[PDB]
Amino acid sequence: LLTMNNKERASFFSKYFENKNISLYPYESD
Amino acid sequence: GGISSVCEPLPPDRPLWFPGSTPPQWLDGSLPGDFGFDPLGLGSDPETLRWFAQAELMHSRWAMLAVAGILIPEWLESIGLMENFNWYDAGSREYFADPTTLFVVQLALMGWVEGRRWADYVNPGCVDIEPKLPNRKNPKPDVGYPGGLWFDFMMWGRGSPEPVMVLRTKEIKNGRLAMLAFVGLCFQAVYTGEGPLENLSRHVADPGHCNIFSA
Ligand code: CLA
Ligand code: CLA
Ligand code: CLA
Ligand SMILES: CC1=C[C@H](O)CC(C)(C)[C@H]1/C=C/C(C)=C/C=C/C(C)=C/C=C/C=C(C)/C=C/C=C(C)/C=C/C1=C(C)C[C@H](O)CC1(C)C
Ligand SMILES: CC1=C[C@H](O)CC(C)(C)[C@H]1/C=C/C(C)=C/C=C/C(C)=C/C=C/C=C(C)/C=C/C=C(C)/C=C/C1=C(C)C[C@H](O)CC1(C)C
Repeated sequence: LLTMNNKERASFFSKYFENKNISLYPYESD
Repeated sequence: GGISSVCEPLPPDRPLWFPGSTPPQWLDGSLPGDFGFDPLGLGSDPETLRWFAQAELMHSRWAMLAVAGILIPEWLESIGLMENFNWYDAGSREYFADPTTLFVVQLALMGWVEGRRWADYVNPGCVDIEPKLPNRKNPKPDVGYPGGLWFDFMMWGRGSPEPVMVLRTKEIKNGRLAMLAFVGLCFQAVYTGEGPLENLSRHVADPGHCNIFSA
């Protein structure tokens, strides 16, 4: 319905945080 | 637990050059090859001690290179893979250029890098040669022990197989041995009038004779 209530025509059926991310970049070898 | 890249000073009960004696107060075991040997007290001033440590390191490396370049070609000539090698007469040979112009070119080229090393000693980190790659972090090297891509392409320092202090004392000890060796070769070439390995051969046979006391 795209948060545009007016599109409610189906009206029925047919019958995640906490991971945390850091900035990682590849770098040259030894 | 991991690899420690800092030099560990020797304990105050380390072996000394003269066991039973008191080591000097300015030699606390923080330098490579520290055996408490300073009869004249030349390392009393810490700044002069650092300069003398760098000078000893430089003399060590040049002496090891010198003795290698004397012995290995001499060992090849005795084997027979060098036709007319003689380290005493090597300076008076005929090359593609005169010794004077070669000396001037060598002076310029070597005074570039010796002077870059001088600037590093005076100002550590002022000259950096190891590349500054976008996310690689370059560890800060000790003065007189540089080396990333070029001088330490093996990563044998910085705590790898033997701790940095152990390898530094090994280097310093081999260097002192090489300085003594080179001075011995310089005196033998003008005293015995022969080569190093030949002198070793005549000393190993009948060592009671063929010595300093028989020319
Ligand atoms: C660093 C070790 C070293 C070694 C292994 C040698 C080895 C040799 N030398 Mg040389 N020599 C050296 C340093 C050394 N020299 C030094 C520092 C000098 C003078 C500044 C000389 C000057 C010299 C002369 C004038 C003669 C030799 C000759 C010889 C032979 C011994 C016989 C002798 O009379 O000389 C002993 C001479 C001395 C002046 C003693 C110097 C000893 C230094 C101070 C310390 C070395 C001790 C230390 C424990 C080394 C470890 C031994 C081993 C594990 C390497 C032998 C082949 C002789 C030769 O070959 O004749 C046929 C000879 O005529 N040498
Ligand atoms: C190239 C010069 C050289 C220099 C600058 C040094 C410098 C140093 N030494 Mg090393 N050392 C050398 C060669 C050198 N060494 C050699 C050849 C040996 C074996 C004999 C040793 C064995 C040694 C030991 C056993 C110890 C040191 C230690 C020290 C440190 C304190 C002492 C001092 O203040 O030195 C100041 C030195 C100089 C300014 C040189 C002065 C020399 C006079 C002016 C003349 C040279 C004498 C004569 C010509 C010798 C000829 C050869 C001989 C066989 C006849 C300092 C980093 C101590 C340490 O703590 O290690 C870091 C210590 O325990 N050294
Ligand atoms: C004689 C023994 C010796 C020893 C034990 C040391 C020890 C030390 N050095 Mg010193 N060094 C020496 C001689 C020595 N050095 C010489 C002659 C020079 C003048 C060129 C230097 C100048 C120097 C620099 C500029 C640097 C060091 C660094 C270091 C560390 C590296 C580990 C090591 O070198 O490998 C121990 C094992 C060896 C030395 C074996 C000997 C090598 C054989 C003879 C030949 C090499 C084989 C082959 C021909 C090379 C590969 C071929 C390839 C180019 C195609 C360690 C603390 C690094 C540092 O301190 O950073 C933390 C640093 O970057 N050293
Ligand atoms: C007494 C005292 C006192 C106080 O207290 C303390 C102390 C200071 C510790 C003590 C001790 C001292 C001492 C003993 C010292 C010594 C030194 C030396 C020996 C050096 C050498 C050193 C040495 C060195 C560098 C060397 C160098 C060399 C060279 C470059 C060479 C070159 C060459 C070659 C190869 C070959 C060719 O064909 C020729 C030429 C070209 C010629
Ligand atoms: C005198 C006489 C007399 C009679 O006649 C006879 C007789 C007895 C034989 C004699 C004696 C002798 C002697 C004892 C000698 C000694 C010597 C030495 C010690 C050397 C070293 C020597 C030594 C040497 C070269 C060394 C070198 C080294 C090098 C380059 C290094 C390199 C490197 C580095 C840094 C780092 C990285 O990461 C790795 C690499 C890249 C690897």
